[PDB]
Amino acid sequence: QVIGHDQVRPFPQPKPVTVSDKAAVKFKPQLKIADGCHPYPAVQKDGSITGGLKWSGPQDGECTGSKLGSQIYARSAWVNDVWAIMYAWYFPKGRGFGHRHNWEYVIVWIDNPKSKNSTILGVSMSAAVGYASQTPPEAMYVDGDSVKLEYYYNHLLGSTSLQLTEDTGEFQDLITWDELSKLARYSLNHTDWDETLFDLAGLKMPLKDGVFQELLDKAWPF
Ligand SMILES: [Mg+2]
Repeated sequence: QVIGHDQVRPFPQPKPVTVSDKAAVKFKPQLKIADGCHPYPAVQKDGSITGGLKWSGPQDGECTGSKLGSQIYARSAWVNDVWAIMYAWYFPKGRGFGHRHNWEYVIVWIDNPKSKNSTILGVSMSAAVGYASQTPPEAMYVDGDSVKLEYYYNHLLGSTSLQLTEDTGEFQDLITWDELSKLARYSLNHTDWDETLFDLAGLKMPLKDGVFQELLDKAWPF
């Protein structure tokens, strides 16, 4: 069930059909890698999951990107009359000393996914302190409908985190929660990504059942 990180095959990004999928594609964020790994696929169609990378401090030529591509994930829901799109990225390891595996996320809060004029009302993310929310995001941080984020090491908090940025970032093929295979969805609901005995690394998969809704309520920026 566990396969090499550099061998996990991403899902292709389908042409979106459902209202939920169309909105998730429309508002796909972009990601600039300032520090650490590029994002990787965590799971493939048959449910096999990535083995990630052991933490081994500074290393040249590890996790710069899979030969098979990359991935970004999204799950969406109505929260207090606002449509929340939570995007998540997986990385094979993460600093802050560090750990195998990593997850980061950005929530794009929009008014109405069904509207041709759907609009970003807010953004929240896995920031170094709190969720670094903006309601709405400043224009300098948004490229069209795409929020610009940076994956970085915050050296004051000692955390691997996301922040908004003016700089252009990279896009990844999007697979939405509803369009995952049953097997892949099971693996993401059920895998423990934290190797510590007492779960101290904060490595819950942010889109999974019983984390997803709770995170949306915690991050609520309005
Ligand atoms: Mg982090």
